[PDB]
Amino acid sequence: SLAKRIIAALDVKDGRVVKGTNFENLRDSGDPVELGKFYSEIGIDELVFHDHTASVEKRKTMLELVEKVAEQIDIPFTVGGGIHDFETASELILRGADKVSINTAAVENPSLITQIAQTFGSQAVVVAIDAKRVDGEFMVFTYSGKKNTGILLRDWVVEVEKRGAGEILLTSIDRDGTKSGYDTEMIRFVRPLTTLPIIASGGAGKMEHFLEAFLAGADAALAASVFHFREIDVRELKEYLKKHGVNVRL
Repeated sequence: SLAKRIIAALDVKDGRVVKGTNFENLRDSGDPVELGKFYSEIGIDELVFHDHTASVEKRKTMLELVEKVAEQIDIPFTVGGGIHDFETASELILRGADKVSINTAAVENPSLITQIAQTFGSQAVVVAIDAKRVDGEFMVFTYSGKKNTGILLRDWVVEVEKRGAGEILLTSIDRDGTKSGYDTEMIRFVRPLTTLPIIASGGAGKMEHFLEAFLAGADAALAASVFHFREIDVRELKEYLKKHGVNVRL
């Protein structure tokens, strides 16, 4: 079967992991570089950094983060959060990020997808799509889930691939922040609309949820606090998935 990836997402602010971790073994349990290096060592396939830093120091903070990370880890990583134009994306890729995540900026300027892909290849462009049900239809939301765009998920997925995106990071606002499981209905809805890899995001709670997400058609599964507060062990997760027929790297 098709190759699947386990992705750890690290929400960061001022070079600090937001709300820390339970990892006692680390010298600093809130250091995103050490946490990221540890995750790569215990079998995480890729990292996603999402920065929430204040606008004045954001650019410097994200560039310093990226440089420190690229130095310490040998697995691919994505950086995102408030990337609004090409020069911001370019700086981050050149400083060490393999991929950039764009969302609000992509919705408001779809050609930003094409602009980044044109210089760094489609594989450097992750379009994050935050979606939820509104009157029985999947709608795209921008500004950290605050704005209903009125654009159907069906339409945006197709457009995103057309513009030259390499991957879709699909977050279900309906499941994000809960531990009730991935939005497998949403993943199944998106799967036949695109040839791109789909990263399942939002709702991870136990190892079985990852199996369900991969059966739904996801090419990767992303989670944060379940890994950070050690509710799921990464090595146990991969062993479990491999046992039940998922093609994960051990």
